[PDB]
Amino acid sequence: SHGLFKKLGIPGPTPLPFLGNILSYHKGFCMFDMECHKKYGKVWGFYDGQQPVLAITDPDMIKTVLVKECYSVFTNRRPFGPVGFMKSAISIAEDEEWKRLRSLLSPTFTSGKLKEMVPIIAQYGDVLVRNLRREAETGKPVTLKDVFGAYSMDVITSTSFGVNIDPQDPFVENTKKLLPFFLSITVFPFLIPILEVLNICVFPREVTNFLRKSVKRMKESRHRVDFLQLMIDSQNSKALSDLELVAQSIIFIFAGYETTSSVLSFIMYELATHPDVQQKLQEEIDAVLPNKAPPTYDTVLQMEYLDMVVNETLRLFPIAMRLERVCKKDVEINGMFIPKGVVVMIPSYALHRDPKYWTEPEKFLPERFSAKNADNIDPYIYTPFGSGPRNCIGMRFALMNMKLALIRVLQNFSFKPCKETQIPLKLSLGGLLQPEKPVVLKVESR
Amino acid sequence: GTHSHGLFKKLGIPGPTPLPFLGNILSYHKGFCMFDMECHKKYGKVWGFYDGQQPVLAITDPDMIKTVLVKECYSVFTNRRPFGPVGFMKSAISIAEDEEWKRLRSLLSPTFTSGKLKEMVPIIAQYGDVLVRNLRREAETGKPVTLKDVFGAYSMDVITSTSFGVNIDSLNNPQDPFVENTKKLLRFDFLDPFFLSITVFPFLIPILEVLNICVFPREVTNFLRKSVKRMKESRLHRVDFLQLMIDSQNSKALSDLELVAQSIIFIFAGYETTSSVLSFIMYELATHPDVQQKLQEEIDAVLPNKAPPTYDTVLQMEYLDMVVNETLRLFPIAMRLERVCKKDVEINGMFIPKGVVVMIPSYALHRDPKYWTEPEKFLPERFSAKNADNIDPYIYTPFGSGPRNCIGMRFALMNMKLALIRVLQNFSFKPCKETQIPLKLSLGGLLQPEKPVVLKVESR
Ligand code: HEM
Ligand code: HEM
Ligand SMILES: O=C(N[C@H](CS[C@H](Cc1ccccc1)C(=O)NCCCc1cccnc1)Cc1ccccc1)c1cccnc1
Ligand SMILES: O=C(N[C@H](CS[C@H](Cc1ccccc1)C(=O)NCCCc1cccnc1)Cc1ccccc1)c1cccnc1
Repeated sequence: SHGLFKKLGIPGPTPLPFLGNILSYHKGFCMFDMECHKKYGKVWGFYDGQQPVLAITDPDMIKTVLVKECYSVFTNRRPFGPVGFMKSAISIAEDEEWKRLRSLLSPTFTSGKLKEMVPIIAQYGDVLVRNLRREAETGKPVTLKDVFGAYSMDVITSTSFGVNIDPQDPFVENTKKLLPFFLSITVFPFLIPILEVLNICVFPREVTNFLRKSVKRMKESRHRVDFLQLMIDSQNSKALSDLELVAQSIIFIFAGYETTSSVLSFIMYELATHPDVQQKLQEEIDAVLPNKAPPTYDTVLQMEYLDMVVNETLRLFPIAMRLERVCKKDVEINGMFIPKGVVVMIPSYALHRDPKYWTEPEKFLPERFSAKNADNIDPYIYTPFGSGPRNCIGMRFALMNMKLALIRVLQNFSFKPCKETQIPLKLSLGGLLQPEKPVVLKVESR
Repeated sequence: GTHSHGLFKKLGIPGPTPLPFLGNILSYHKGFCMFDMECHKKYGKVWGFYDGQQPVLAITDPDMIKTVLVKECYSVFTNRRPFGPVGFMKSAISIAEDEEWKRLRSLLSPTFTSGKLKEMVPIIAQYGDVLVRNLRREAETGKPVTLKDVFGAYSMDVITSTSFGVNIDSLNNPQDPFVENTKKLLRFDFLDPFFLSITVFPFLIPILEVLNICVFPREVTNFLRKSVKRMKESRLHRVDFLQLMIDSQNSKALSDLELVAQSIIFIFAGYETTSSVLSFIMYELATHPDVQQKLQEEIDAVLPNKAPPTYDTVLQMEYLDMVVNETLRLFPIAMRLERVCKKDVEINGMFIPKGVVVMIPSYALHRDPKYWTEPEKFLPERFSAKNADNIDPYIYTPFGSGPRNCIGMRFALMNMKLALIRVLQNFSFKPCKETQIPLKLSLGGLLQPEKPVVLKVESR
């Protein structure tokens, strides 16, 4: 089965029997996608076990997969198992169960629902400053992902459920240990039904239990029309069950906690290593919001440099790393035959650092996204939230929540490196995009 | 154990209680046919069972059958039950799915047009003479005759010459390798725990596929795989089954491995199906001497002085069409028709979930007492033009129905009728006591007799 790309005439690294090219993952997905981008060119292919993966870098071809032929050919991502009751999650669902869930959860982040969350988020922005003030008045490096993670958890648990959870919170402790042996499912695709029909999962049964019974506890009502109320009103009318309702809550809680804090930690590292960017960003926040005025919905979208700082960080650190779609039937997009079953992959990390696009890609330059220069970026090359009908459904919520946190913090504190601050920042050579050592920074009050 | 074993309980559809893991496969000890017969009597028009964990919905309503086979073929009921491990034979037209089958069906449909079929009558007429002489040596002696052997040799010669233009069996050669390999090409026996465990535990399929394990034996596939490669003799044609695939190959297209996959399907179907039905027909003609005489009287009336059969005289013989149809009613060699419900639908007021296998019990419907008077009896008068109006084409489906019916139906009807004519022109058939009367069907997988059909041959 390892002679597919040889048949189609698509280049790529030579696969080993059974393993394929997974031995090249010792450096991580990022370095493997970048080495293959320079060694082979615009299009290459490799094998995750027996699964052929076609990597495309042409923006016209990326648009065809993500946007044009989404509902027809490239609808679902790579099959992930063994899951179990998590097969009904919107990020894992396929075809019609996804389309019905995509439509059900889309009204969660409209321009009106997002504008309702500003006063709710404004409460936790003050606790974020007070907790940073205690570690700033006393000389002590601050683990940013811990203090940012506690803020991100309270935001998503209130904007989606209205419940207040307020250092050893069992939600943060259980949500974080969804973080080895996946080397086997990449090589054993036939062992998925062995664990599926037998009811075996990858997620530990306790991180699911704590959340499965917490949603059944927050569901006690007795609102505000939030992420939980949208799923209850349709439940009281195919339809959603008490198990699928829990499956969506785990996705929103994990995405609101882990993705928000990790990007915020990456932003503060770039601001500390570039004091000229942090100082210039602080001057814009003070101008739009004088006297430390509370940030509102409209004042956030007004700040251009704040949007340029977030965009450049998401360019350097795209937490998704890759974009993937499963070719459901034989197609010939942009004059290139793609058989059914091939996983079409877009190397987002490798494309965000392509020298043939970004001048000095390893450099942190927020001026790439200025309105003078944001005309020279391709929306299918810079894809930190994906694209098409199956992009990030919470892109607008994530961008607003992180900017509200960056405003409230940069109004009161400046961030400097420490002795133990890992400069330059080393990315985790493992699976997900994270720093090797935790991000520690000195917090000086203003 | 269960997982799905509550589906038909949820839908209110009756059926036998399934055992954990096994489902209802324990009830297959009597075969497909006797199990479908008892279920149709016990549970009525619609019932469901479980081939392991696979829910199977059996339908008997002609309108609902028409919706599955004809109306909703391209949109819902396109593919058959997934059969594995097949390996490279996945590209076979009878096994292909979705667009691949759609491209193959259109590619192979011009094989059996009325023009192409009429061109085959002179070719078949040659082997009809060898069939008589081979039957004559055994006729001059009171020695019994195993009809599956002599009809299988005739069928193998017709399928190799009309599809590839190659003569392999030169008057026999009774040790011909094409017949020896096609014989053991596939043997679905419930006894063999292989096909048993495949149904009970289907997650073993991707294991055997990557293990290069195939339900078709290696030595049999190799013999046919290299024979087709040998069967390519161009430059040297005549536009047959092989030429239609060669011409489209020299223009996606069909690879030298898919071209072999279709040949194996046509070779087996032309050898096994034609010879089996011919043996079933001759058994009924011997056990009913009144039908055999009336058939011989019509053949002599249309073809006097043993005139050679032509494409038009075959379609003229009405009683010959009645005998072939009544035998196909009693012995539908497929037994069942199956389609996989690719998405949730509600046909004729009945919800069918995605993944359920909708099955049409052709054997049970052909013997349904609420349609056929004396269904177990061999009465060709059911198909007379006086009575053929009272026959629902969705109850009597020996070749299936819809876009994915038997693509070689008209070829099989012509090839068998061309054989019955030339045989009955020169011989009459009688039982032998060693002939199993009544004919017991094989309680195993496929529709076959227990003891082979043997008959006495008398010349005229
Ligand atoms: C900086 C923050 C975030 C980034 C960079 C990010 C990025 C992404 C990307 C690249 C995808 C896949 C897009 C594609 O395949 O085309 C995705 C999917 C998704 N994201 Fe996010 N995300 C972020 C935060 C969030 C948050 C806060 C939520 C809250 C609910 C969320 C919910 C989802 C969901 C549900 C999906 C799957 C949607 C679907 O498959 O239909 N994400 N995200
Ligand atoms: C008395 C002889 C035969 C009978 C009763 C018979 C019966 C059937 C039946 C019931 C089906 C399934 C129809 C359905 O599922 O709706 C079928 C399919 C098929 N038959 Fe036959 N058959 C016979 C001979 C032949 C011959 C001689 C060929 C030569 C090529 C052939 C080739 C096929 C093929 C290729 C299919 C699959 C059709 C598809 O998937 O499109 N059969 N047959
Ligand atoms: O990485 C694979 N699949 C991916 C994993 S699904 C994954 C399952 C899961 C993991 C951890 C905690 C809770 C649930 C999942 O729901 N995450 C989306 C939820 C959070 C998020 C993150 C980033 C952006 N927005 C949202 C599919 C995917 C969907 C959307 C964005 C990124 C990735 C993979 C790799 C090799 C072989 N097979 C599968
Ligand atoms: O019987 C199963 N599948 C069958 C598909 S495979 C089966 C595999 C095979 C066997 C022998 C030689 C070569 C290939 C196959 O190609 N035969 C059809 C080819 C010859 C034929 C027979 C009768 C009428 N015309 C044509 C269903 C079927 C389709 C079309 C016609 C007849 C039957 C089955 C049973 C249990 C579980 N799963 C599947």
